[PDB]
Amino acid sequence: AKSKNHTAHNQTRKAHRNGIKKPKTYKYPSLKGVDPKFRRNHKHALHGTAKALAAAKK
Amino acid sequence: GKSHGYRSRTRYMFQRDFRKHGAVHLSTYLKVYKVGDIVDIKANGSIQKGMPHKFYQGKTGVVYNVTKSSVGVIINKMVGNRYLEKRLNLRVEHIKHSKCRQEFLERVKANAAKRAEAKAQGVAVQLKRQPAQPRESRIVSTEGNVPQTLAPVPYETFI
Amino acid sequence: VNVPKTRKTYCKGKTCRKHTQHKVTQYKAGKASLFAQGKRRYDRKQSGFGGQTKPVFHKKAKTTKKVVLRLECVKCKTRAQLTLKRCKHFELGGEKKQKGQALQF
Amino acid sequence: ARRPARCYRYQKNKPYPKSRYNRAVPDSKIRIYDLGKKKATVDEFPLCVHLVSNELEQLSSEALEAARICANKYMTTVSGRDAFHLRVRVHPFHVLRINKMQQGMRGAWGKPHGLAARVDIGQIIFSVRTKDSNKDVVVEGLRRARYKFPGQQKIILSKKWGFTNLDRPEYLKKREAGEVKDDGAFVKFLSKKGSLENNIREFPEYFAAQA
RNA sequence: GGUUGCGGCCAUAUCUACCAGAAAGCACCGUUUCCCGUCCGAUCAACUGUAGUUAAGCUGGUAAGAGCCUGACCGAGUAGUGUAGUGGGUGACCAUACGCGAAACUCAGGUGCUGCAAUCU
RNA sequence: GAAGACAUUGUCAGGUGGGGAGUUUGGCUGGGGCGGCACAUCUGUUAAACGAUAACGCAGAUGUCCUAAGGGGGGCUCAUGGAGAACAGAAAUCUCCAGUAGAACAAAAGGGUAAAAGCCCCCUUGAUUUUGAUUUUCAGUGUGAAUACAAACCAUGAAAGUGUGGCCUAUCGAUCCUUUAGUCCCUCGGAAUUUGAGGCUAGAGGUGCCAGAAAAGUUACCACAGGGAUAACUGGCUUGUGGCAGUCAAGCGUUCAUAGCGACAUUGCUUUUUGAUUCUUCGAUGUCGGCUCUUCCUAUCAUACCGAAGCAGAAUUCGGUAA
RNA sequence: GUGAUUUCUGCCCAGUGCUCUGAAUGUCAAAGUGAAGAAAUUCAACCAAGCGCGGGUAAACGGCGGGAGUAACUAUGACU
RNA sequence: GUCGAAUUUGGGUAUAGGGGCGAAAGACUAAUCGAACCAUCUAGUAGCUGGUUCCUGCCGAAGUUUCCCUCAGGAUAGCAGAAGCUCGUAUCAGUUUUAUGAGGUAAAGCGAAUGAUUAGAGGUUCCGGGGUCGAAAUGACCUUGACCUAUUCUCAAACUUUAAAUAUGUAAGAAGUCCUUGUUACUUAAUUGAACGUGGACAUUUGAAUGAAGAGCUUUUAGUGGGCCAUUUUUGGUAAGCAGAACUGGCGAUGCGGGAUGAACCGAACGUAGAGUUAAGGUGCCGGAAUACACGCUCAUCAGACACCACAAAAGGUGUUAG
RNA sequence: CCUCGCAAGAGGUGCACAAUCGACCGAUCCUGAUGUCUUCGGAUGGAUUUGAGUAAGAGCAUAGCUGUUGGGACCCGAAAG
Ligand SMILES: [Mg+2]
Ligand SMILES: [Mg+2]
Ligand SMILES: [Mg+2]
Ligand SMILES: [Mg+2]
Ligand SMILES: [Mg+2]
Ligand SMILES: [Mg+2]
Ligand SMILES: [Mg+2]
Ligand SMILES: [Mg+2]
Ligand SMILES: [Mg+2]
Ligand SMILES: [Mg+2]
Ligand SMILES: [Mg+2]
Ligand SMILES: [Mg+2]
Ligand SMILES: [Mg+2]
Ligand SMILES: [Mg+2]
Ligand SMILES: [Mg+2]
Ligand SMILES: [Mg+2]
Ligand SMILES: [Mg+2]
Ligand SMILES: [Mg+2]
Ligand SMILES: [Mg+2]
Ligand SMILES: [Mg+2]
Ligand SMILES: [Mg+2]
Ligand SMILES: [Mg+2]
Ligand SMILES: [Mg+2]
Ligand SMILES: [Mg+2]
Ligand SMILES: [Mg+2]
Ligand SMILES: [Mg+2]
Ligand SMILES: [Mg+2]
Ligand SMILES: [Mg+2]
Ligand SMILES: [Mg+2]
Ligand SMILES: [Mg+2]
Ligand SMILES: [Mg+2]
Ligand SMILES: [Mg+2]
Ligand SMILES: [Mg+2]
Ligand SMILES: [Mg+2]
Ligand SMILES: [Mg+2]
Ligand SMILES: [Mg+2]
Ligand SMILES: [Mg+2]
Ligand SMILES: [Mg+2]
Ligand SMILES: [Mg+2]
Ligand SMILES: [Mg+2]
Ligand SMILES: [Mg+2]
Ligand SMILES: [Mg+2]
Ligand SMILES: [Mg+2]
Ligand SMILES: [Mg+2]
Ligand SMILES: [Mg+2]
Ligand SMILES: [Mg+2]
Ligand SMILES: [Mg+2]
Ligand SMILES: [Mg+2]
Ligand SMILES: [Mg+2]
Ligand SMILES: [Mg+2]
Ligand SMILES: [Mg+2]
Ligand SMILES: [Mg+2]
Ligand SMILES: [Mg+2]
Ligand SMILES: [Mg+2]
Ligand SMILES: [Mg+2]
Ligand SMILES: [Mg+2]
Ligand SMILES: [Mg+2]
Ligand SMILES: [Mg+2]
Ligand SMILES: [Mg+2]
Ligand SMILES: [Mg+2]
Ligand SMILES: [Mg+2]
Ligand SMILES: [Mg+2]
Ligand SMILES: [Mg+2]
Ligand SMILES: [Mg+2]
Ligand SMILES: [Mg+2]
Ligand SMILES: [Mg+2]
Ligand SMILES: [Mg+2]
Ligand SMILES: [Mg+2]
Ligand SMILES: [Mg+2]
Ligand SMILES: [Mg+2]
Ligand SMILES: [Mg+2]
Ligand SMILES: [Mg+2]
Ligand SMILES: [Mg+2]
Ligand SMILES: [Mg+2]
Ligand SMILES: [Mg+2]
Ligand SMILES: [Mg+2]
Ligand SMILES: [Mg+2]
Ligand SMILES: [Mg+2]
Ligand SMILES: [Mg+2]
Ligand SMILES: [Mg+2]
Ligand SMILES: [Mg+2]
Ligand SMILES: [Mg+2]
Ligand SMILES: [Mg+2]
Ligand SMILES: [Mg+2]
Ligand SMILES: [Mg+2]
Ligand SMILES: [Mg+2]
Ligand SMILES: [Mg+2]
Ligand SMILES: [Mg+2]
Ligand SMILES: [Mg+2]
Ligand SMILES: [Mg+2]
Ligand SMILES: [Mg+2]
Ligand SMILES: [Mg+2]
Ligand SMILES: [Mg+2]
Ligand SMILES: [Mg+2]
Ligand SMILES: [Mg+2]
Ligand SMILES: [Mg+2]
Ligand SMILES: [Mg+2]
Ligand SMILES: [Zn+2]
Repeated sequence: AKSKNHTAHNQTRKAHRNGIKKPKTYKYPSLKGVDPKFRRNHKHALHGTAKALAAAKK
Repeated sequence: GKSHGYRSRTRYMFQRDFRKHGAVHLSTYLKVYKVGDIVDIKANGSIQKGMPHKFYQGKTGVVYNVTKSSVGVIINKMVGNRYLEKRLNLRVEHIKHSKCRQEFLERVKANAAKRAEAKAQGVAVQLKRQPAQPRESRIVSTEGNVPQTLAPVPYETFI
Repeated sequence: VNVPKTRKTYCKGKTCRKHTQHKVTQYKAGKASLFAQGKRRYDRKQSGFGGQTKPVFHKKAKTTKKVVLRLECVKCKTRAQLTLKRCKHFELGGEKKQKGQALQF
Repeated sequence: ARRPARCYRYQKNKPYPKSRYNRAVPDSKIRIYDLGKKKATVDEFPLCVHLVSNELEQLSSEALEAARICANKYMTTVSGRDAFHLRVRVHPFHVLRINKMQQGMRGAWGKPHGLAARVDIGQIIFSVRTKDSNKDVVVEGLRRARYKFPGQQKIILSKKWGFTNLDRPEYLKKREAGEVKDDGAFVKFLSKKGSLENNIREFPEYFAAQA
């Protein structure tokens, strides 16, 4: 009892009903995958300028 | 049975550009990349380490990170009916700076010029791009140029 | 394959935590011991009637095994494990690969 | 046991050469592509007549050789074995398979069977060079090899000198000048490019601009 | 402009054959006590700048040169191709309609450009 | 009378036990079976110049091999060919010239590589430790393999550097259980000590039907649920095969291509051959052959009338109108 | 098991069965024994039948070869 | 068939269901036998077959992905409904343009590499072999091969320098651009840089086209997981109304006009109706609509008559037509 | 929503939600101060680790449609045991 092996028929009709939705942009993307050495120091750099702008309201 | 390995089908895709083999010239490593640059991906068969998978051949992305020998790139690869975010770790040999934005960067500092140099003159700008318009009317002269009348030629053979 | 009987590698033994020299030997087995909870629970299931109460493996595919070196820090005593790729012939003796020689007799 | 040539007539498959991947293929029934006086000089035989294919089809080697006979046979026994150069212009490089024959259609990839030449529209099959006085003998020569082939082919008077690349007046202009020197069955031509030194060594009878 | 050190592009820089090269430089070149390396001071290492040389390298020029580079309504709007028809043909195939369009070929022009530092009739 | 602490009987333990019980006795597949593996994978092609892409498509490969064939540094240049040197010959060792790689890099193939990625040598163990991210396969699970960092500890090199196995693309494995390594840590619940046991982290023992049951046959004495998703009979498409018919005309026919024939080729027709297919029928269309009887086809065996003949006659052969 | 009578029932015990006044130092259970240990336990020796070793057995199950050459034509092959 | 015995036969009696009885057929054991009959466990299980009961309204599929002792079934994603929710000129796109990438198919190429292939011509041998001269020769002369040189005919799915068309990645601004000069443990020879910032300058011709019955987001659940057809690309097969892929469009799920007839072709997609105009196709009569107009062609003792489509070929004609 | 402005606009505050960088608790790993029945004690500051967590609570209960699992389980159906 053989039967059809495979086809992509009808598959891009289905994809296009609800979709091919564009990639979803964001300001401020994640640091996921970013160099720890960079990111460790960056954690302190920001904490530094955050502490700055606090003593800028006193 | 079928064979689906990582570099399958990539015969000519990773080939070397005729009479371009050998070392990569030294500029490739002097180029400098920062987070946010758009890079084009073309894999170099000579450098087997840090090689992009063949799917990302001919693909443009944005560097998200920078390491000793490498830049990370993010690519929107679309699977099913959506896009997912792939981030790639590439040796610099596989990556060149993209010209895709240079006509935009040229046009920004150009549109800034004719903006100032107009407003300070009293406006009248028009800096949006327009498509090719149909051409205007014109008068073609017959001077030294009379129409040369052509006709269809008959059937010949000559072999 | 052929590997040395000594290894200079990283020892994590906390009084060393540096590269030391390891005596290299091949890990083997170790004895059954009823009173391992598994044998104890299995021994009970097996008493009485009902026959074999657990699967007994037959369809054997692998013709090899993965060799496990027992590395031993000669200083701090702590032993580490390392597992080689699948191989059909393994000696940790000697008689290194040799140069340019000529096939004998 | 030769399947009727109807079965391979058209070009249904990608070219299947004898190759490292093929290896088992038989030998072409047509092994000789140059008949008659093929040592002859280029000046000897100005008149060229081609057998030209009007179809996109396939010609078996067995039909090639069989036509090569019929054409070269008619020509030798009427104008004489030295009166013409018949050049078969089409080489059967492409292998026809067959599924010989117990299961029926499982695993049906065939084994080499015969060979064929893959032929274009307007592609030349036979080419013949003689002297103009032999024309009507040549033409009836090919006209009978026609009957040996599937599919319409038309005979055509060449505008060219023999097997050269030049029309008869343009060959004459070049030959009465210095530029043409004999070879083999073919000729060579004086090039205005390259080292002047042995450009003059060869073709001594140029560099007058006279006879 | 020359040359050198370090280069970028990586044949318009390569190849073959000849001819020419002032000054400086580079080089070839001399020695084997020393550090160092060889079967061999050829390579490599050290010492001399003394005792020699433009022969070679190197630089440049020549050639209806090989190659390579660039261009052109040269070929060719050709081959191929996206789109169309209740178009032609027994078929194989083909013509037309709205677009895109090569490669070879042929012909002409060309034969490294150039960054940093030092030096030189 | 006999027998005698032996037999016997009871409980465990070993042997034996198709006499009997229970169960099982892969998949894909141009039906199923035999076979093959298209069942887990790799190269090239099919694949229609991103990606993807099927058949028991095509040419091959994988269950390994390596303490170096791994890592670093230095030096060197390969296949071949030319011209030379006692024995020396086609092939021995020595030298010079040319040499874009025509070599080699375990293995299939395809990439890649020349002061190297190849050859020779020198020093070594980074084939190590920790735990995340990423790419292919993808569900964006797992496994395999791979990438780029971080934190160690090291190797090598004057150094910049490089090195987390083998130039790149294949070379492999859940839960339960056992076993080992690890900290010297948690638990055995009335309280301790000590054996023992149980946890935690990381490996090994294997599932190749490779996301991973523990599994022999026979049935013509057979059974049930189904299937026209599927074989055997009619019929359908196909026409390789079979059968019948042409075209060219090299030859045959004393001479003479075609009276009668006909090679090499080549174009077709037919569906009383056989195949290929699997569309209809598996809640059933009664198999072979004969008997009997009807009717139809024509590719005419006979009978009617003709044209050919290598037709003297006789006989025969080829052909036409003809069922 | 074979199947009246008559006549005759050949060779084979390697296999699978069956079977034996057999051998002996191979293996082998529970108990019992010994050793270590605080004890649980661990290790050891000893050991029934059986298996193994050996002998019998086909009117038990059953089996009962392959290649060369070779005789005054050829053929054939008693012979090798 | 047999009929004086292994004869027939009544009654009584024994043997009971993994049991009996069997001169042996799996026979017989109450029309029941390869395990009797009765009740109960029992409404046994069933990935299988059949059926599943009112109307209207709106939306509206799938036969594909991955894993499964998976292949007539499941899980998983997809397609579908529903409920909505946060916002709103906003942001959105099966489209174009412009800028910038990627690719090795088609064609092409072979006097470019690799691999195949026809033909000669001219060279080179102390040297592949043959032959004359010869004592031989690293001898000369014919010679046939191999090679080299410039040519020549022809080819490639698993060859290639070049190299399309279609298809494909990215960009076209307020999440932008420029100035000033803070933070850090990262990094620099270095306040060097890197990253994130404070403060300042320029509005919608604010940075191409077209469209936008808006955009964004969350949860849950159905059915499906046999597909089939057409143009083009395309693999296996002589082929097939055959088998297997690619992109789109269909059929399935869909009537309506046309192709007489017909799932898939052409046209066109459906609320109930009126008038008009059309499509594809037609207008002698069947049959709505010109036996219309115009120029030619064709006469068939089996003429011909409209796509898909219901077939015809080589080869011939002193039939006729035009070249 | 508030302030200014006739309006267009501009500034102020910004819950829900979304994106991003941090902080808090446990686990893992590192650090190991003051002290101590010299082995107890584990402050403090850290880390590409990690949790179904914290960061001015959102639950509990009744009921309905749809969906899930077990049940004779939508209805009728084996051969068997
Ligand atoms: Mg099936
Ligand atoms: Mg099918
Ligand atoms: Mg299916
Ligand atoms: Mg493959
Ligand atoms: Mg796959
Ligand atoms: Mg590697
Ligand atoms: Mg233990
Ligand atoms: Mg233990
Ligand atoms: Mg220890
Ligand atoms: Mg390893
Ligand atoms: Mg095969
Ligand atoms: Mg013909
Ligand atoms: Mg000088
Ligand atoms: Mg000179
Ligand atoms: Mg120099
Ligand atoms: Mg030139
Ligand atoms: Mg057509
Ligand atoms: Mg065309
Ligand atoms: Mg007793
Ligand atoms: Mg038994
Ligand atoms: Mg049984
Ligand atoms: Mg099966
Ligand atoms: Mg099988
Ligand atoms: Mg595997
Ligand atoms: Mg492809
Ligand atoms: Mg592709
Ligand atoms: Mg096969
Ligand atoms: Mg050599
Ligand atoms: Mg797969
Ligand atoms: Mg793999
Ligand atoms: Mg290596
Ligand atoms: Mg332990
Ligand atoms: Mg207790
Ligand atoms: Mg303890
Ligand atoms: Mg303990
Ligand atoms: Mg295991
Ligand atoms: Mg499986
Ligand atoms: Mg599986
Ligand atoms: Mg059974
Ligand atoms: Mg029976
Ligand atoms: Mg069927
Ligand atoms: Mg036929
Ligand atoms: Mg036939
Ligand atoms: Mg005659
Ligand atoms: Mg004759
Ligand atoms: Mg004759
Ligand atoms: Mg049936
Ligand atoms: Mg029926
Ligand atoms: Mg019936
Ligand atoms: Mg009937
Ligand atoms: Mg006669
Ligand atoms: Mg009997
Ligand atoms: Mg008896
Ligand atoms: Mg006997
Ligand atoms: Mg005997
Ligand atoms: Mg016996
Ligand atoms: Mg015995
Ligand atoms: Mg015992
Ligand atoms: Mg026997
Ligand atoms: Mg019973
Ligand atoms: Mg029973
Ligand atoms: Mg009983
Ligand atoms: Mg009854
Ligand atoms: Mg009865
Ligand atoms: Mg029920
Ligand atoms: Mg029931
Ligand atoms: Mg099923
Ligand atoms: Mg609708
Ligand atoms: Mg399974
Ligand atoms: Mg069904
Ligand atoms: Mg390709
Ligand atoms: Mg190609
Ligand atoms: Mg091509
Ligand atoms: Mg080309
Ligand atoms: Mg070639
Ligand atoms: Mg060649
Ligand atoms: Mg000779
Ligand atoms: Mg686009
Ligand atoms: Mg609009
Ligand atoms: Mg709106
Ligand atoms: Mg679902
Ligand atoms: Mg589902
Ligand atoms: Mg399925
Ligand atoms: Mg269509
Ligand atoms: Mg259906
Ligand atoms: Mg539909
Ligand atoms: Mg419709
Ligand atoms: Mg019709
Ligand atoms: Mg219709
Ligand atoms: Mg259409
Ligand atoms: Mg009628
Ligand atoms: Mg009418
Ligand atoms: Mg017509
Ligand atoms: Mg037509
Ligand atoms: Mg005519
Ligand atoms: Mg029952
Ligand atoms: Mg049962
Ligand atoms: Zn230690």
